[PDB]
Amino acid sequence: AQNPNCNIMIFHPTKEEFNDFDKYIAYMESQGAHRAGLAKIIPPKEWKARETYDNISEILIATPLQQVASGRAGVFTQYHKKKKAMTVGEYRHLANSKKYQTPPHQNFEDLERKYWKNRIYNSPIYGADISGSLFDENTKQWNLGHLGTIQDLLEKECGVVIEGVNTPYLYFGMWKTTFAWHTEDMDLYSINYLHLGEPKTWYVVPPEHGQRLERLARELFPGSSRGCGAFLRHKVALISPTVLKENGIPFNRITQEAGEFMVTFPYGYHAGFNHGFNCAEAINFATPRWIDYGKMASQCSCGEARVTFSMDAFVRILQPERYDLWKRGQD
Ligand SMILES: O=C(O)CNC(=O)C(=O)O
Ligand SMILES: [Mg+2]
Ligand code: NI
Ligand SMILES: [Zn+2]
Repeated sequence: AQNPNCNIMIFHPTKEEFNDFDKYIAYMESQGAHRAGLAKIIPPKEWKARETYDNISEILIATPLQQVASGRAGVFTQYHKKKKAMTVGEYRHLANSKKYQTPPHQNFEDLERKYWKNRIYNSPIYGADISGSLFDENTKQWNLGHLGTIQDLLEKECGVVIEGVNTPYLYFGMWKTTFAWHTEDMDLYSINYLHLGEPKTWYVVPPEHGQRLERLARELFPGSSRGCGAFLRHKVALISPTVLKENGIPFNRITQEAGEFMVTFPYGYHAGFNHGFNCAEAINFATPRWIDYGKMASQCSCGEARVTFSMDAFVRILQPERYDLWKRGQD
């Protein structure tokens, strides 16, 4: 069995190997990459996502989210408070202000220490989930706006045509902006490109150990657990690496830098934080190996998690028994 300790693997494809996305994901998996739940892909040196980032300041962040924490330093939830619209130019200025900027630090490790010590005492503002793309239409390789769709994958594997579309999302981040512990909708893969700015640190639990995280989460967030049988779908819970180590939860960590891709694999729980002003683009995708995860994915039916139009059809075709109750949660 390849990669039995489930370590995060880092890949360095040649420009030739960068041509066929599906084939390269399949190569990574042949080397055991999926066992970690997360892989890093450094693009060939010849490749670029676009020519420059000099003209992005007029993109609108219609609903910036202030991320307010409750709990203790290592075990907390976060809620999102909606703020007034601002442009990317305005957001970058705010990220760089004395109130919100990255503190002085020695190295990534010192910054990580400062994150876990101090995150809960601040409420950073995140421009998340903004439909759109920063890839130039002439970038032909690993263009997250030109991938094969999840609906076409299901049609190719299963023979059923379904409604829905699949488009990318932009994330504009600042120091301490946080992504809570989650897997993707319907336990899909995701791919994330860090277009510009400061790094993003990731933590991940191997898929084969996901249930261990869920059991710890039920213990640490006991009211949430009673309210919903899949409350991690709400994407609000944070658990520090110190707490995971104290509870024997297997995980790994890695820092992504500008110009690098990260791929999350089906049922790979992940969480993390941004180091400073940055912009990432991400999208879900599927492969034939996903189908069996999709069929078994937990769902939120308390109604909090409220998800895309396109997820309907996945639940309807792959999880027909769940379908009824789940759409009651959606309506
Ligand atoms: O970048 C972020 O805030 C969150 N991204 C993801 O969880 C992902 O790409 O799967
Ligand atoms: Mg612009
Ligand atoms: Ni994710
Ligand atoms: Zn729920």
